[PDB]
Amino acid sequence: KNIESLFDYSAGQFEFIDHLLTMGVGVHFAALIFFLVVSQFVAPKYRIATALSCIVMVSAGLILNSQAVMWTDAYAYVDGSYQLQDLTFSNGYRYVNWMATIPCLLLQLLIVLNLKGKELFSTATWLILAAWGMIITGYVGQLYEVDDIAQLMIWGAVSTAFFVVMNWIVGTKIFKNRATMLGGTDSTITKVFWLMMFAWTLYPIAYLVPAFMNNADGVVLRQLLFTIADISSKVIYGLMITYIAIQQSAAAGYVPAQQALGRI
Ligand SMILES: *C/C=C(C)/C=C/C=C(C)/C=C/C1=C(C)CCCC1(C)C
Ligand SMILES: CCCCCCCC/C=C\CCCCCCCC(=O)O
Ligand SMILES: [Cl-]
Ligand SMILES: [Cl-]
Repeated sequence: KNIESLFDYSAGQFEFIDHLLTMGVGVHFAALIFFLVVSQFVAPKYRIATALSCIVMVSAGLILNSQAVMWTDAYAYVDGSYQLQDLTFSNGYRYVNWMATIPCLLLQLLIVLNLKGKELFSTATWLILAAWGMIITGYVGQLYEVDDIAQLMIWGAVSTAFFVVMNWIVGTKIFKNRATMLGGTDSTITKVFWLMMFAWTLYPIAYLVPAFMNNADGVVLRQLLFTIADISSKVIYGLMITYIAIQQSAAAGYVPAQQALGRI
């Protein structure tokens, strides 16, 4: 049902996708160790924001690892090209993983925005419901990326509606609570919003690849887009969230945070 299954791949195409996925694994688990060691410099009220980055790193790292092994399982070099064997490859499992990772990315944002109690629970709930609507409708849509391009587009339209509403909630919370943030992170959190807008929008572009580039090179392009997007939306994002957590911790008088920023 996926366009990946339609084509044979040259040695170059096959190996590049393998390297993209493998590199993705290394980047996330490398970042995992960074987030782990810096967590001790975060104040208790923000420390879960940094923990969520660890959780996202392993989750994304495992799905990338799984995709890489699925890639090598499904294809073998036969008569001059990599051809599909018995096992299959699908991006569908990425969608399932987003059901967990996207709420995590949203939650660590709400935390450094200094949301608490009732407002935190209610905002998270609406955000997660919007994200799940986006992901599920998108998942259904990509089931038709070979059989029914029209259906892919309509489901994508519905998914985009959830996407836009989700982004509106995020933007509204960011620009409203910006004033509550310490140590100059009121400026930093604004760049985080724009980072999210840019990075998350790469995913629907990858989703539409079967519509404007239905060939083996399009398959390479989609994996390349995912790689750029994953690194930007999880790793660079996580690094900025953690920076914001540490900076606000120091400004609130957390001594290990103050000492940490003092060494650098
Ligand atoms: C770490 C993974 C992330 C941040 C994934 C984000 C995914 C999206 C923003 C996906 C959005 C989609 C649309 C807006 C339309 C097409 C269907 C989706 C699900 C690909
Ligand atoms: C934050 C950005 C992260 C970027 C991660 C991607 C790094 C490698 C990117 C690709 C370089 C271009 C490789 C050339 C493609 C060759 C085409 C092919 O052989 O299939
Ligand atoms: Cl605290
Ligand atoms: Cl993920």
